[PDB]
Amino acid sequence: RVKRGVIARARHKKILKQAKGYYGARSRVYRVAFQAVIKAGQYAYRDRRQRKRQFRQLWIARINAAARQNGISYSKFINGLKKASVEIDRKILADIAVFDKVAFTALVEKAKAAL
Amino acid sequence: EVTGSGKKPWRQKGTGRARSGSIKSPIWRSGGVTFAARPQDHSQKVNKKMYRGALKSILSELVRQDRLIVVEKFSVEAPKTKLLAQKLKDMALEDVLIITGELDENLFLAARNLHKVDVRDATGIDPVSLIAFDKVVMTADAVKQVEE
RNA sequence: GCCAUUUAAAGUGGUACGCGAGCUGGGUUUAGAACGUCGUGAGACAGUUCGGUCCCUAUCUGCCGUGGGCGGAGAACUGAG
RNA sequence: GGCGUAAUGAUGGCCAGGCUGUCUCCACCCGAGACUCAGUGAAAUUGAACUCGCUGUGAAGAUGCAGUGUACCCGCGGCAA
RNA sequence: UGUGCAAACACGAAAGUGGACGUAUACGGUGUGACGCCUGCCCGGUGCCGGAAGGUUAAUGGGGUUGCAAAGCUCUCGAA
RNA sequence: CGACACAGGUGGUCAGGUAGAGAAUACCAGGCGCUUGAGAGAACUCGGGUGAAGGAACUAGGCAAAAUGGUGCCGUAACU
RNA sequence: GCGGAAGAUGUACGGGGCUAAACCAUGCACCGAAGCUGCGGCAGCGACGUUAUGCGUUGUUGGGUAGGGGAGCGUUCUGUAGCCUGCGAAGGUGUGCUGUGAGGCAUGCUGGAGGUAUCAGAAGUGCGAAUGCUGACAUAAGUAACGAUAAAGCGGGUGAAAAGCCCGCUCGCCGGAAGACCAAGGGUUCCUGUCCAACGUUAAUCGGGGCAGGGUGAGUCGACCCUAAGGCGAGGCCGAAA
RNA sequence: UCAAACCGGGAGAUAGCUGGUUCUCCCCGAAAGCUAUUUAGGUAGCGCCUCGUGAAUCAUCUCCGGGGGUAGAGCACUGU
RNA sequence: CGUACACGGUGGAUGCCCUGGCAGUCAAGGCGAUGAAGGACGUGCUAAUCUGCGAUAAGCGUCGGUAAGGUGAUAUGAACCGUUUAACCGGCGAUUUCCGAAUGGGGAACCCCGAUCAUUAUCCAAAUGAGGCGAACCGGGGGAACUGAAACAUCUAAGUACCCCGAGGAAAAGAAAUCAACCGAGAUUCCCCCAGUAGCGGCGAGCGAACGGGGAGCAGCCCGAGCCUAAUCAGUGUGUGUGUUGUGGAAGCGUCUGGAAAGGCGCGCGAUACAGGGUGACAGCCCCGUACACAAUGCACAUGCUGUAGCUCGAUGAGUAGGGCGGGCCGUGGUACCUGUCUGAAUAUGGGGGGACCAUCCUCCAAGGCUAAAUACUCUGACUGACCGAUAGUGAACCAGUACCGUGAGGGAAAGGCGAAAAGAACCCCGGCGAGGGGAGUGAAAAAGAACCUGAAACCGUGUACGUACAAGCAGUGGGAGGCACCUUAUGCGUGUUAUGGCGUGCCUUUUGUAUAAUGGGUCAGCGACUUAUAUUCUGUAGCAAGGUUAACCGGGGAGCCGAAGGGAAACCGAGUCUUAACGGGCGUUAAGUUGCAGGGUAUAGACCCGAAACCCGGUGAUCUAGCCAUGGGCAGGUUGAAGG
Repeated sequence: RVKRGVIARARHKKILKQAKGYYGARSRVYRVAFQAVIKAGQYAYRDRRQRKRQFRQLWIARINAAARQNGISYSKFINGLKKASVEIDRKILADIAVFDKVAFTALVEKAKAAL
Repeated sequence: EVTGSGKKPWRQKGTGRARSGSIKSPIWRSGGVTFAARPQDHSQKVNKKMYRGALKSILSELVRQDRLIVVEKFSVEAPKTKLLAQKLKDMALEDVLIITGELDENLFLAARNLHKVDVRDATGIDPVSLIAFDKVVMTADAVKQVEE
């Protein structure tokens, strides 16, 4: 009796339409959805965030690569940046001492000094 | 009442059958509700005193200033409807159409057209007609009949 | 397993006791019947015996062979493995 | 019901003569086709992905687990794991 | 093996009916099942049938007890 | 008739049309071509016709196949 | 540490490879968890204050199948207030924005007739997973199949087309039979003319196909009539009666 | 269609038998014993999830006042 | 060939509409041997269906109404009729072939007659009845099972299903040898209550009244005689309240959009008449219709009246009451009712009854009979419905109970809509071609062309964006590099898509464990699975408060129920009560509940859906086949060759 309405036949859509990176099926069909996207929302339910503290392997494992060229490295390279000056955080840093033959030394001579 | 064995040959089990319509059978539209307590359809956790008590409290809502007003019995006589709109205008309560309307004796037809008017008699007036959207208006004989 | 005539030798074990979408069916677990045993009995008895059906135009994959193209083509050759 | 028994019985087992592929092993041919071409044109059958190989492991013989290596595309025919 | 028949035997709730448009050199109910040789030991334990001292075998009526009635208890007498 | 223009099933009469041992093959009369096509000398069956030598050795069983298999004369056992 | 130790299409610790880039006895610094600590955003329970389960502060802070509890939005119709619309709505497609979400909302195209918000009540209310029910559809396949009455062929005619419509010749099949006459049954399917969209497992100017007409004129043919096994109705007799 | 007809009818027969049972999010988060029940893959009073009410001060991870006698040990019934 | 989209198609969902259903309500209610219902078959110039009739065949006649238009649904061609006023609407009359329950007899519609039973009987069928049909309801008889008792033989389902006979529009019952709180009630049914009490029951499960009270409706009378006339009977006249149709009936207004408004916007109006429909798109004030008015018919239930006709006296029904035996049935208990066999009274100076038997009170008197009124269903007519909407709803809004299936009983679909009108594809080209369309035309809001509104998904074709014949697989995410393509969301800000690299074993139940060689699904949409009375026990909210709430039926009631003091077997007491000479103890007590709507749960009852074989009843069938019977037909011929003579 009650005409289905904007529910069902309105559910096949509003879904399937969001997978800009769909697959063969899992987008053309619905029975392939709500099971392919069910993994979505989860699988990494609230984890992308993994990268941070994950791929961050470098930036703290390249800092020595930046150094070990104009003196010591990692060991007493970060144990000097917090000694003098305002002490700059290590984010954009330890990532710039690779894509530019400059600034990387603007931290080595900073360190090794006032040690 | 069960049907027992007989009638038409075919393996079938005990199932609610009312006018060839299934009921009281949990696994069928309008069937037994195993999880009892709430034998009906979605209402609200809720009367003997709220329904009736209100049926009384409402009758008291009339004796309030910012409310309705009692009209003489001659009101039921008015055959036309325009006369009502007038008696409601001069009454300074033409905005009562924005409310509703009632009376006594028989159903006052001559007002069943006026804005918001669910005609009803003082005899059987559930809290409903008593005040459409917490507001109303009645007549003389009506009040007396409602008193009891 | 009785056994016969030969054989210089004429071992053994696994492959879901390899192998029935390859075969054969002769055997066992159907409708008849015969027999013993059990039963009063129908009938019964992983007791026996005579007669008794075992299917499919493989799509994919694998392998055995044969070709078309791709690295511009005809002809003649070489050739790791 | 025991014993035994002419003629007959598409009944069960067995031996001889003659003969025969039934077998030890097997060539082609004939009719109607298969392979290709015009026209006419269904029905069965599929969770997804899918070209693996060598070892190891696993209920100790899985392509799909683990470690490496490797893997050109398509198509025709078969015997079919 | 049963039966001379309004029989045995069988069918139907009943009314009626099959076998009888028959009748025992009949018909119904069964075993064996040909032909040939045949054919020996026991009835202690079923079914059917016949006879049968004694034992077993209801209720009514009858007798005794019980109770100014009645329950109840009990005796006696018993076809096929 | 069988769901269909399904090689299934379905009564009677014509059994002297011509050649032989006959209502058997070939052939007048009569009827019909209404049981999808075209090209190439594979592997690959079902149907089919038998093989040099041996010959059932196959096999549950010679299943299958084959063989004797017209007519006339001679001759013909056990058993009953 | 070793002898006691033979078997399966190419053999090695994950590999390279390492006298330690092994192993054994220890130790230190790092990478490395959604771990621990720090910055911006929670839940449940309990405590304090409170009418409050509203806030503020405080202790514990946050994995989960079966199962328990709770919130939620899509939805229809009928209240009361109050609006939008052919300077165009609902619905549909694509897209932007917002909410933890369930969703709301906007734009463009289209549609082109009505459709909502607040508070309130309501409904047979919101759904991918019964060898589920019904209809439709894809891949599979343009793959499988057409076989004792195995006969057609060479010219010609007609036609816009003719390998199977028609003519001639030649070549064959059947003969108790595909011949002739009939029962049952089927039933006009018979004949003529005009056509073919539909039927004929190809095509067809052909048809037992489609359409329109015509055809089956008996006293002696058959029906009609009667009867056999047998059956029925009426009277007679049985709770009652078909 | 028969170790038992077909159709419809009194069946949406009865089953301690199988399967089935579809929207989002948040919090917490098992067990496999006893008595009785036509009861044992079922409930009720109870061992265990959750919610409301009621009462009231321990409990136990500790300590303190009792009961058991197993491992082990020693050496011990009995029988070697 | 992967994926997205674009244009077109397939398909048909969806949105809207719907001349249909479903449900409720009021009114009304039988037909026929003067041969009906139903069916068969005719009939219109053409008509194949449906409907109407029926051979004066979708028609004839009269009266009344009505009206110019008409000749059914199909708006076609031809053509007719009407003012000698038709069509149409209502009533009535005439006619009404043959067959047909027909019954003379036979018979699958065809041929010849009152057949059969029965009454009266001038016994001549001469005069009459029965023999059929019809939705349910009603009365009198016969009478299960599965099932429940989670076994089952009582019991339960049942006195139901089904069967036999019969009446009416209504039946059955009934005037008390009753009831039995009483110096009382007092015909019988039905509704409510009394009771879920008394009672019954392996007293297990379950089963289950009545008296009375409150209502609806009220009516009492007849069988021997005497006498005389208003009960009754026979007959006559003959209604008030009506049925259908037509008459007295107001009303396009303005602007804008459009082909057209029943649009938007502005204004006004009807209402003892605030249903709905139609008219070119949502008009209560356009048309019909709704309240209303009038005339044609049927019914006329009743009453009036004529002739009959009061009234009076006595009595009152034996194989019955009752008893015994064997059963059925009931709530029926030794104390219901009825059937069958046997036995068998008295008699009102008598007898029966008051739920046990027998003597003593009260009531009432059988063994004869009749009797109005008070509810049912729903074919038919009308109305309504917060019902459904054409895979919805009745199977049927389209030929439907039709297509079609089965020997038969029986079973049983699908198919809606162009629009203002008509269009529904003219003309031209191509081609073998009325079977493949460019083009073009049709259009409104037909993002229209013969199953035509809108018109999605699965899906197909072309085309576009982008990968793509070394390529490893959930096919993401974050970081950093590449290019290409687009700048209707200008801002170092994004998309389509992709090369390469680091990771990554569909979804759903069963199970201790399932990604798993456990089970289910090819995909899609729709469909598809937790309710209607009451009773009991708790919980959340709220009014009021030892008072509270009613039920039938009335805005009135308070019956009755629960609570207020309890406890006990009871008597009985009372601060309870059991135990108890007595005493002493056990348990309970100084004020809150009741009445609904909801939320936990519980019992009686089709109370989890679908899913396997049985059982029982009434019917349909042996053109298959099995056996028998009746009537016909068939068996080239050969071989061997007895008895007998």
